[PDB]
Amino acid sequence: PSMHICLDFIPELIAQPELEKQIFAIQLLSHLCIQYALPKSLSVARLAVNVMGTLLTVLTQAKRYAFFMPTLPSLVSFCRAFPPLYEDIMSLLIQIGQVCASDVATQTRDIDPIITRLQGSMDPDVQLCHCIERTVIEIINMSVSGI
Amino acid sequence: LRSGNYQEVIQIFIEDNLTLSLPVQFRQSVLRELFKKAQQGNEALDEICFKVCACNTVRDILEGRTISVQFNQLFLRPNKEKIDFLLEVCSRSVNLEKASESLKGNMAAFLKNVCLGLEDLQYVFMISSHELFITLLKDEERKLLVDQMRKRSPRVNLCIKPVTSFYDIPASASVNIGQLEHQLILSVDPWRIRQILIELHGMTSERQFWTVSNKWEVPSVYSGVILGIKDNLTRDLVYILMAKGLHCSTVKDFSHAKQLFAACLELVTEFSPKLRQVMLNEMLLLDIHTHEAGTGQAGERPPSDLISRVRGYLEMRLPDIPLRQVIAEECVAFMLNWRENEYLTLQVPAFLLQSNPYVKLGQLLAATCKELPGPKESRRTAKDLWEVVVQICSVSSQHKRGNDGRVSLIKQRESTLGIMYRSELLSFIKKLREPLVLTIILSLFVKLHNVREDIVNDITAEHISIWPSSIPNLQSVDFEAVAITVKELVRYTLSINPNNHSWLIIQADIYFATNQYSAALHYYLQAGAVCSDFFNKAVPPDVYTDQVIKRMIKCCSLLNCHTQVAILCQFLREIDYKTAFKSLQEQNSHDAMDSYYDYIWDVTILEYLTYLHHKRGETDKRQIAIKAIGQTELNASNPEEVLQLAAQRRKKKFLQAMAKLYF
Amino acid sequence: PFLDALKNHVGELCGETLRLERKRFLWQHQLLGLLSVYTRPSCGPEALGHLLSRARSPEELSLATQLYAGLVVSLSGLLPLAFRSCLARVHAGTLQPPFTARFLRNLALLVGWEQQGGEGPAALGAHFGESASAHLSDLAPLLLHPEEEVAEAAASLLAICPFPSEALSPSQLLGLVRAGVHRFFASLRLHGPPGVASACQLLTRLSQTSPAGLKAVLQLLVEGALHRGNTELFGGQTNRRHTAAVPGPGGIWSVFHAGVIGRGLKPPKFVQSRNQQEVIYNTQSLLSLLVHCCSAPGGTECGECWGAPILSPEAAKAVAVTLVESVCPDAAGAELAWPPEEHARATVERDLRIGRRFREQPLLFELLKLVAAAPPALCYCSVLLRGLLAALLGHWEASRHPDTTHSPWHLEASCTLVAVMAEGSLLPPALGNMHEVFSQLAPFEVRLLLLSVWGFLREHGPLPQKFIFQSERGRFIRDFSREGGGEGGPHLAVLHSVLHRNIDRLGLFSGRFQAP
Amino acid sequence: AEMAPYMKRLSRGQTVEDLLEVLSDIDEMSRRRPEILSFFSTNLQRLMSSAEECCRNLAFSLALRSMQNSPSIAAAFLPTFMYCLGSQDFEVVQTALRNLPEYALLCQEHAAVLLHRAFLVGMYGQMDPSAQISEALRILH
Repeated sequence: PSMHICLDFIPELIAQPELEKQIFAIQLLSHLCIQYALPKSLSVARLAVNVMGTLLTVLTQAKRYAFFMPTLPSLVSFCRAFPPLYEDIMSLLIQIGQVCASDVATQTRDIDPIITRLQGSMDPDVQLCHCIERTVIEIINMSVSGI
Repeated sequence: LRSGNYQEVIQIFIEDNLTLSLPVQFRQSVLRELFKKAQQGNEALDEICFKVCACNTVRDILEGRTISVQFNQLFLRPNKEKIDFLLEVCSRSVNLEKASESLKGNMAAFLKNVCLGLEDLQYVFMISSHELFITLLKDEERKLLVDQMRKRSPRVNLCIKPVTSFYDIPASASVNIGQLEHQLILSVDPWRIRQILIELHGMTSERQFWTVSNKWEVPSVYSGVILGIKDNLTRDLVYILMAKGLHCSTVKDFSHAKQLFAACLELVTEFSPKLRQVMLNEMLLLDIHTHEAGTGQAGERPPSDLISRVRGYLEMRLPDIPLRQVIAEECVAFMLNWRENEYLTLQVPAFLLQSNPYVKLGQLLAATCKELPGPKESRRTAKDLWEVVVQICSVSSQHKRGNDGRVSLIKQRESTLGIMYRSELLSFIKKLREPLVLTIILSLFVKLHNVREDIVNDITAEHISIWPSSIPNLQSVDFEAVAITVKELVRYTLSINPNNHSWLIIQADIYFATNQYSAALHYYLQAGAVCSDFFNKAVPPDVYTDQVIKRMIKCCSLLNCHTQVAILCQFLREIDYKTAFKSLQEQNSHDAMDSYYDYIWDVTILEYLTYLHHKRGETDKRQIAIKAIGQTELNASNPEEVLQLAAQRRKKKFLQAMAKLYF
Repeated sequence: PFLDALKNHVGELCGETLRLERKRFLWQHQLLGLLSVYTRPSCGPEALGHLLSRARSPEELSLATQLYAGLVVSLSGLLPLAFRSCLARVHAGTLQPPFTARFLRNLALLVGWEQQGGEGPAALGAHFGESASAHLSDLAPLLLHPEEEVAEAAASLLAICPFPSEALSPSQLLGLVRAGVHRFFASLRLHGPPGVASACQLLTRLSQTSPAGLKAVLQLLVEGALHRGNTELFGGQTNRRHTAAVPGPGGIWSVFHAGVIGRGLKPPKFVQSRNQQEVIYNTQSLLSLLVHCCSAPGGTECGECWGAPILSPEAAKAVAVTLVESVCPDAAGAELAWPPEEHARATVERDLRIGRRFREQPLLFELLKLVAAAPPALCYCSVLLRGLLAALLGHWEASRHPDTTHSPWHLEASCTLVAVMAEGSLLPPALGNMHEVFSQLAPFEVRLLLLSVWGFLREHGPLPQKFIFQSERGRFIRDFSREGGGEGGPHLAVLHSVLHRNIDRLGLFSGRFQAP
Repeated sequence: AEMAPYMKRLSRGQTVEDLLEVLSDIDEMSRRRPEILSFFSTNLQRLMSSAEECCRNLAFSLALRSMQNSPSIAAAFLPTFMYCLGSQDFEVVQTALRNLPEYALLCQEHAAVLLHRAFLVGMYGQMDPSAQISEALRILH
C-alpha cells in the first residue's frame, strides 16, 4: 500500500535515456493510475501520453517496435482511469496506427495487412499493427462496459 | 548423333534410366543440342526432343532433383500420345521387383502431381487406369485424387420452369380461371399466350382480361391506340403481348421479346396501319437495344441495314404516329456512337430537324467533332455548342421571379431556356459511349465550370481548350448545377472505361478542388499506373507535368506527410528545395519518416536531413541519413549514366510502394 | 394483413421451404413468390439471399432458380440488389462463417452452371457472372478471410467469375492480384500442390487481361516467393539462480572473473532441415504457374501436337528486371557491355553478397533457367551473371585442394552457370559443352577456363540486337559466325590445350568438341 | 394508402432532380407524424450509397429521425451503414464518419463493431476519425 509514492519521481524516471527504463515507467504508471485516481496521477498520465507522442517522432523502426509493442496495452489502463484523458489517447493511437501502416508498404510483405481493413512469427510491423488493432478492440470494450 | 538414329538414342536413354551409367549433365547437354536442332527448323526432331526430355525428367525424378522448365513448357497441352509415351517410359524405367520404397514413392508422387496438373478428365482417367499407377498408388489415394479432380464438375441440373402448385381439373370455374391466368402471366411464348387468352375469353364473358396483372405497364401515349380496338380478344392479346415484350426489353431479354413482338406484328398487320407502324417503331427500338447489348459493346461492325432504316425513319417523319423521345434520342445516340458523321447537318437539315432538338444537338456534335481534325481556327460549331449549353444551364429569369434564391434550376427544373433540360441532356449523354465525343463534351463542361465559378483558380487540366472565354449572362448560369453535372459525367466516363489517363486527371483535379486530398492522390496514382505499366517503365512527363506534381506536393503537405513530399520534390525538372525544407522542418510527420530515406536520391536534401537531425539531437536517424549519403550508388560525380538509372530505379520503387499504400 | 404480417417472418418461411417437406415447400415457395411480387421493395433480394445462405444442395439451388424464374417476369434487376445486400451483410457481423461459405459456393455453382450449358441458362437469362463483375472489387478481401472455408469458396468463385465490359481499373487489378498471390502462398503453406489450382487459375485468367496485368502478376509473385517468409518453403534458410550459487566459492573474497562481454553463448546454432522432398514439387507448382502466365496461348497449335508454344520475351524481360531488383538493387555496373576482368576487383563485395544470396536460395537457378527459355531476357539479366562469375572466379583461386570436387556446391554452381549461358545462346555450343568436364579438373584449370569464357563474352557483348526474329518461329535467333569472331577461336584454342594436357582422364570426353 | 405514390416515385426514380423533389416533400410531411417514415426503411437504404451530397444528407437526416422515433430499428440500418463505411468513394465514407456518433448512440449494442470499423478505415485510409470516435465514446461513457 505504500507504493503510491512512485507518482513523485516517475516524471524523473521517464527522462532517463534508456528505452528500457522508459518502457518500465509507463507500464508502472498504468497500474498506479488504476489503483489510485488523484489529480497528481492525472497530471503525470498526461505527460506519459505526451512522451509517447514525442518518441513516436524520434525513434527508428527497429526500436519503434521494441518500444511500442510492450507499452501499448498500457493505454487501455489510462483510458479506464481517466475518461477526460481520452481524445489525446485516441489521437495518438490513430497516429501510430497509420504511421505503422505507411511503413508497412515500404517493403514487400507476405500478409499485407492493408486488405484486412475490411474486417505466429511475423514481421515486426505486422505484429505492431495487430497489437494496435487488439488495443483498440480492448479500449472499445472497456468503454462500452465501463459504465 | 552423328548419323541420325535418334530412335536408337531414345532407346539408349530409356535403358540408361535403369543403368544410370550416363552423366546427367551429358544428357542435359544432348537435350540442349537437340533443341537447338529443332530451332534450326527440323520439325521432325520436335517429338524426338519431347521424348528425350521425358526420359531426362523421369531419370532425374529417381534422384529427386528439380523439374526442368522445358518439360512443363512442352507439357502445356498434352495429348493422348504424349501421356502414353510417358507412361510407357516410366514402366520400363522402374522395375517393381528391384526397386526401393523411396523410388516407388517418388514415382507415385510425381505421377500424382502430374495428374493434379492435368485438366482433361479423360487424361485423368487414363493416367489413373495405367497399371503401373494402380500398382504404385493405393486405391484409397487413387480414389481420393479421382474425387478431387471430378470435384471441378459443375454438372448440376437446375429447374427453370416455375412450379405450378395448382392442380389440373379443379372442378371449379373460378379457380380454373385463376390457374389459367397464372399460367398466362408465367407464359412467355406469344402463341401460348394467345391460346390461353382466347380460351379465357371463350369460357368467360366478354370481359377485358388485360387487367389481370397490375404489374403490367403500357405507355399512356400508346394506351389509347392499343385499347382502341373493338374486339376484346384482339385488344387484350395485343396489350399483353406488347406489355410483356416491353418488360422483357427492360430486363434485357431480347431473345423472348423478339418472339413476342414479332408475333404481335402479324396480328397488328391486319389492323389499322397506325398500330403496326407504332409496332415497327418498337421493332426499331428493340433492334437498337439488341445490337448494343447482345452483340456486346465490342460490336465490330453494325450491319448498317438497321442504320439505313433508322436514317429513313428519322428523315421521313411523315405520319401523325405518336413518336417517343426515347426512340428518337436512342437512335441519334446510336448513329453518333457509330460515327455516322457522313450523316452530318447537310442531310435533312431543316425538315423537322429543328423541331426535334435531339437530332439537332447530335448533328451539331458531329459537326464540331469533325471540326477538330480540321486545323482551321474556326470552331464555329464549338461556339454554337458552347452557347446552347450555357443557355441551357442558365436561368431563364435573371431577376429570379419564381424565388429569391438560385434554387429554381436545382429543384423546380424550370427557367431552363434551351433545347434540352440538364436532366434531358444528361440522359442523352449517358446513352453515349464514344470516347471522342464524350471527352470533347467533358472538356466543354469542365471549361464552363472553371470559368470564374469561385475564388480558387485551380484550373483543371484539359486537352483541347478551344471554347470561348467570353461568358455572357454569367449571372444566369448555375456553377452548382455545372459542378453536379460535370461530376456525374466524370463518374459515367470512368464507368465506361477507367483506362483513360485523360479522364483520371480530370477526376483527380475535381477532387483536389473539393479538397478530397485522399481521393486526389488515389486517382492521380491510378493515372500514372495507367499511363505506364505500374511504373515498370518511365512515366511520360506529358501526364505528370510539373503542375500535376505541384498539386501532389500541396495535397501531400496538407495530408501531413512531410517526407513523402520531399520524395516527390525530386520529380520536378528543378527541385524546390525551399518547399522541401519547409516541409521537413515540422515535427508532425505521419509517413514513416525514417524508412523512406532509402528512396531519396539527392545529396543536398540528405545533407539538410543530417543537419536537422544532428541539431535536434536524434542520432538514431542521423546515422541512417549518414549511411544513405555514404552509399556508393550516388556520388554527384558519376558520368550520369549510372545516376539516371539509379534515380529511375528509386522512383519506380517509391511509386510502387506509394501505389500499394493507397488503394 | 396476412402478407404484411408475414413480411416480418419472410426469412423463417424460406427456412421452412428449404426444409424440403412433401408439398409444404412448394406451397411456401409460391407464397414467397406472391409476397415478393406484392410488397413494394418486393423483398426479392432478401428471400434470395436467405435461401442461398442456407442453401447447401442442388435441389435447394434449383428451388432458388425456380423462384427467380417466377419473379423475373414481374420484376427486374434482382441480382444486383441481392448481391449488394448479401455482401454487405457478410461484411457486417451477420452471415456466420459457415453460412457465408455456403453462399459463396452456391454462387460459384450458379456461375459455373450459367457459363456451361446452352439450354438452362439460355432460357433463364440471369448473367450471374455479369452482375458479380460489378462486385469483383469487394470480393477480393474475402480471399484473405481468416476462415479457410471462406477463402476456398471465394477463390473458387473468382477462378471463373468473369470481368466487366472494360477489363478492370488499375486499383482493382492491384487489389485482386495481391489477394491472389497471398492466397496462393497460404494455400501452398497449408494444402500444398493439390490445393492451389483455384488460385493458379485465377491468376492466369486475370493475367492475360492487359500487359500491365502481366507485369504486376509476375512482379508480385516472384518478389513474394523470394520474401524472407515463405522462402524456407522452397530453398531453406534470473537473480534467484545467480545467487543460488555465487561468491567465487570463497565468500569472504571477491569473484573470479572481471565481467562479461555480453549476453554470451548465442544459444540457437539451429539448422534448417525440415524436408528436402516435396520442395521440388512446390517449386514445380510455382514454375508451372509462371510458365502459364508468361507463355502466350497463341492458339496456333504449333506442329501437330508436339511444338510447344513460345514464351513471351516481354514476360521474360519483366521477370529478369524484377529478379535483378530483388537480388541486387545496385546499378553501378548496369552497362550491358561486360567490363574487363580487373574491374571485378572493385565489385567483389557486391559479387560476394550476390553469391551468398544464391547459395541461400536455390530457387534463383530455376528462375534463371526460365529466363534462359526466352532468348533476349538474358541480355537484361546481365549483372546477376557477372556477379556470379566474379564470385566463382574469386573462390576458385583460393582452392589449395588438388581435386575440385572437394568444394561441392561451387562446382554445381559453375556447371549450372555455364549450362544456362549455353542454353541462353550467348555461347556457341562448343563452349556449351564446356560444363561437362568441370568435375575432372584441377581448380586453376577451371579458373583459367572461366577467364577464357569471360574474354569471349567480353568480345561478344550480349545485346538486344543480333537476336534476329524469325517469322517461322517467334523465338529470336542469334546467328553465330556472323559476328566476325564467330567461334571461340583463340579461346577454343585454350580449351583444346586444356583437354589435350589432361588427356589422362578426358580422352573419352574429348570426342565432343571435335573441330569447331 | 395515402403514401402509396411516394415509394413508387422513389423506386422508379433514377434522376437527381426528381429524387430530390420526392425527398424534400418526404421531409416536409415527416416534420409532422415522422413515424410514417417507417415505410421508407428500404427506400432510404439503397439511396444511402448514392453519389450526391444533398441526397445523402437527406438520407442521413431521415434515417436518424426514424431511429429517434423507433430505436428498435438499428439492426435494419446496420449492414447498409457498414457498407457505406466500407465503400471507397471517399464521400459516403466521409459523411457516415461525420454522422457516426448519433447512429452508435442510438444503437448502444453494435458500437463494438461500429467503432472498430471506423478506426480501421481511419488508420488505413488517411482520414482522422479521432474527434468523432472520442465524442461517441465520451457519450457512451
